[PDB]
Amino acid sequence: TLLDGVSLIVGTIIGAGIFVSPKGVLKNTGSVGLSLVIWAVCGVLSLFGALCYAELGTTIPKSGGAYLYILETFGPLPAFLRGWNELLIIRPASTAVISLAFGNYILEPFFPTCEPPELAIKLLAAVGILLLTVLNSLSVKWSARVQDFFTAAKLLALLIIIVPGVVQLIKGQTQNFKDAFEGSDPSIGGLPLAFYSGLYAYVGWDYLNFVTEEVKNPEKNIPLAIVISMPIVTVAYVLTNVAYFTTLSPEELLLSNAVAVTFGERLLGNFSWAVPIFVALSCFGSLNGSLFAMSRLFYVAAREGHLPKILSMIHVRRHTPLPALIVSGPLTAIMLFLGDLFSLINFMSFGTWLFYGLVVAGLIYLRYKKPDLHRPIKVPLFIPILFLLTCLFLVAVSLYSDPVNCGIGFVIILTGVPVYFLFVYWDKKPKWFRRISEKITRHLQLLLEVVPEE
Amino acid sequence: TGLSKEELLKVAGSPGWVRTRWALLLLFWLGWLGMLAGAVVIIVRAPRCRELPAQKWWHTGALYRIGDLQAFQGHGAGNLAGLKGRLDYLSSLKVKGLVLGPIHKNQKDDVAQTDLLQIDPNFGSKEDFDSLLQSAKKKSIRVILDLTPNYRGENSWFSTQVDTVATKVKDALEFWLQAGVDGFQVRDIENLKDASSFLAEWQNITKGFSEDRLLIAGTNSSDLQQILSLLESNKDLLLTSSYLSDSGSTGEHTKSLVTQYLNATGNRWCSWSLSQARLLTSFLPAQLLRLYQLMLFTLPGTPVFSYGDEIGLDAAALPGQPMEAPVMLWDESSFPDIPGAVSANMTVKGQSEDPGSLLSLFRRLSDQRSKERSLLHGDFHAFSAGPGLFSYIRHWDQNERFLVVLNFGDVGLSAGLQASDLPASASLPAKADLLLSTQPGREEGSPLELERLKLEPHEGLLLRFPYAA
Repeated sequence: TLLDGVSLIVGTIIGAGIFVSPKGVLKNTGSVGLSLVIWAVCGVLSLFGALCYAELGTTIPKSGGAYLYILETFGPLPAFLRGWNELLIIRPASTAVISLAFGNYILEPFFPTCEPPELAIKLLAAVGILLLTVLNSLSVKWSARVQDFFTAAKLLALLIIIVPGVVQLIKGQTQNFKDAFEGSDPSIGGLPLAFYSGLYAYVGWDYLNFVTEEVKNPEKNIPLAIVISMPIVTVAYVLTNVAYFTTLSPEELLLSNAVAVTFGERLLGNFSWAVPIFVALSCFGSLNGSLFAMSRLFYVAAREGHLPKILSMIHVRRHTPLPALIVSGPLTAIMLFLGDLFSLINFMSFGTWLFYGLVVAGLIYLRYKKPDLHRPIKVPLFIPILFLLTCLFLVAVSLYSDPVNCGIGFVIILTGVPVYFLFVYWDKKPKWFRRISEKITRHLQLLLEVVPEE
Repeated sequence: TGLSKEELLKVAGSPGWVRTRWALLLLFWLGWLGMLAGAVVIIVRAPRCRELPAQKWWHTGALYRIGDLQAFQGHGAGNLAGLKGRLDYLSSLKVKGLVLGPIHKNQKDDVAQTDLLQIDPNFGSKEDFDSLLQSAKKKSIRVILDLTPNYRGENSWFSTQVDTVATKVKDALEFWLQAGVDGFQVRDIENLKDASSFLAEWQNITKGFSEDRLLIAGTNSSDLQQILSLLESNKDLLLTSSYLSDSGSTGEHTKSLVTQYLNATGNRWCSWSLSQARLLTSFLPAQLLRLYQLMLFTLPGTPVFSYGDEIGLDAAALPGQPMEAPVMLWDESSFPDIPGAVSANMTVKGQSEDPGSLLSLFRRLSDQRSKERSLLHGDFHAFSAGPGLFSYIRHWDQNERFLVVLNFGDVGLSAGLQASDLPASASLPAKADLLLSTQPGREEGSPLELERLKLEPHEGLLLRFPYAA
């Protein structure tokens, strides 16, 4: 089921910043062909990451350890350095950016003369998130069907941009906009968020690699699925860019808005129907995905024994991990409050580069000392090494680019560590604390209507 | 313990938490709904950005006039291939289009022989011009044909009967439609049997052909009110006029001249040219010329020049060619009539090298207008300023603000900017991002403090601001 695995990662993960990253690489570069190639490079890096994740899966299949395997190589403490921090950082930042992108899309058809100010973009986005946690709290299988509805519309959301782009391609707009170009930069300029941003659009696959390891197929063939799927993504990126340079002009892409709407404005007839809520539906699918990712990981932390089981668990009425969803609410709300999409991206930028850096660092180390990683595909350490090298250099430059949010993000990452000590390795938890924690959680469960993580 | 036992919770399971939770739930989605309502009313209460008021061809970009093919090409051959090469030059200029000179069989003061339709073969065949027009379209160039039926002769309107050719105009509208020409330049009106009716007529005929096809109402008259009456009959055309040459070399006068133009124009389609169709480079010298280039371009309207204007082609000052039959010395190489007495600064090549040249000044200027939606369309508010200081607050027809400050003549003037004459909609920031300036040493790109702005000899200042309204 390798091609199944491919659809499970390309029909799922993709376009988180598809209407963000255009200007996210254009305003961050100047070429502009090389900024499209950024999207290509982003894909290449995700290839490398995924291949490394596959190697890790075969190296240590043990616990299921989507990253717990690197803990098995680095120890337990790094869990919060890694996972908890992703929960702090990436999950809700991406949730926020996506839902804010949603809000942006939603404003603009009713404001189609200029990019609208902070309005429903944040308020509605929050409302939407809360709605989605309600939908998720409704017996998960329903939210899954709702996500299926998202997902089909999502894989129309791509097409409502790309296919019109193809029409323009057929017209020959590529030649009309052939003045976009590529070159070379001896000084090696650019800006890391741009370099992030394609990866931002397609990230999460990273862990779905372990899902494909788990999925009924030879583990030796999941690299093949990986190799197949990555160029599909870069093709989609190119096709997306085609639409952006054959329907839209380079200048229109600099209008700082949900270019889906601007794109729609360039289409004939009732273009609101040409570029409909599929964008919103796309967002919602990915938003629920991140909400479930968070709630799932909250469950996992409880299973690790680091987190109180009350923050999962049903909620018999629906049989869903509402407490976990409840935690994810505020977690995303504050990221929505932050708003600024690229600073939200800065936080994600570190997190990814550094965390995936840990994955490949482990495999590099192990190959040098304590090898037998059980490579499912005949690839060298230059896959994890070159990946690592891009990613850390991007860390350094991005730090320089925005040492405020970059500094903060890094600090948050560091403060995964002492938190781990609070959750595990703490000096002494008070008895009365335990007593009231039981009393309080009892009351909370009495409110909830419940079955605890068994 | 961080969790209570299920069976313990079933001991237990009182309404005090069960119904309470239900109440809390009601409150939960109630609050959610309140938030939802907030999200709705905040966009209901939110204003909407100005719905971007814009015309095509009118009040936009720029156009340049072609008469003789040889002249235009700095030729020589005077062929259509040379013109086609110059179409790429045009695109480097970022000009919207051009006015094809009187290609049709113009006569030596003969209204009967004149073909406004049929092409004079001593420019080429229709098919040659069709491929020309096609390549122009491929290069995003709009072409307008100057229908002066007696171009070959003395009086462009024969100094006699014009109804014969009036019919031929109509017929030519179709002949040249078939060729592919979206408009026709019209000259001196003073010699026409109520051209205002003819232009209303023909323009509407051309309107039938396309919204679109634009005739150009040029005149050698300076009577703004006659010009107005021409506009009363026909708003729809592009105007050029000696009225605008009334500017002379006086700055505040010209400022009011502009105001007057706009007053008569009202809210009609705007256009700018100091002359009907004369090299403005032959009319006035670099000092003021380069300032007028910028100025006119930066006035509400479609600025229209003649070819040679962007190269500083003062044919009146160039042995080998008269103002009346100039040669566009755009090349090194294009000087047979004045061999070696003209530098590369006349040519586009040395002018490309020279960032302050009319060529490069214009190119930069047009580069900016292609992006500046406000330069394209907005209210260039009459900002008053000291003697020789032109100034305007460009109110983008949405939300972005610009300031024109033009130091007319070679005088070391101070800012001299009356900020106090502005309405709230004009209000204006002090950080004048310098877009363009005609004495190139000035910090282009810098947020020039207006209240500490020093002006220099022949110094235009196209400035950029956020929309402090």
